[PDB]
Amino acid sequence: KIEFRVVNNDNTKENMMVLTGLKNIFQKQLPKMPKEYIARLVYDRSHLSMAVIRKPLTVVGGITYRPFDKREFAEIVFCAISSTEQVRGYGAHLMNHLKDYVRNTSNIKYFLTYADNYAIGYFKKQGFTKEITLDKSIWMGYIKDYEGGTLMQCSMLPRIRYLD
Repeated sequence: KIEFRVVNNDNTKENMMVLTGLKNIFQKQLPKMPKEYIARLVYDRSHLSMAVIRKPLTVVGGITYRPFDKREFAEIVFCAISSTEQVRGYGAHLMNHLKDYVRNTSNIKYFLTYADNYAIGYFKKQGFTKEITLDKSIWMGYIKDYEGGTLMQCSMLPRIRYLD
């Protein structure tokens, strides 16, 4: 009943529908952030989004991230589970699925995020740490921190699946 789907703005209606439902969750959960800024990032084609979907197409949460495949890391820009979908497990399963996805479809081995105060606890639970060990030369300039959050890092294992 619950699907974890990766989408991005490739000009298709179904993808836009998911991106929009996700954007609305982020906008509601991060009200102090400029809503148009959130929209721009989610709809940016370079940004991918893993959405938690309940059939038919009900977005219950998700993560919008910016992968830098060549540098082996991705910035987790937005993360949230709908406040009306407080069923235990969604947040953890969403992160678990994203880790499995990037490890099997890319050369991404690290996650970096400027966590908002209220997300720090969740991220720690997902194995992220405030102790940044990824050299600044790798990510500096590639990720921004306009909200003054807390940089956190997750270091994952090397790529699994590879065909093309």
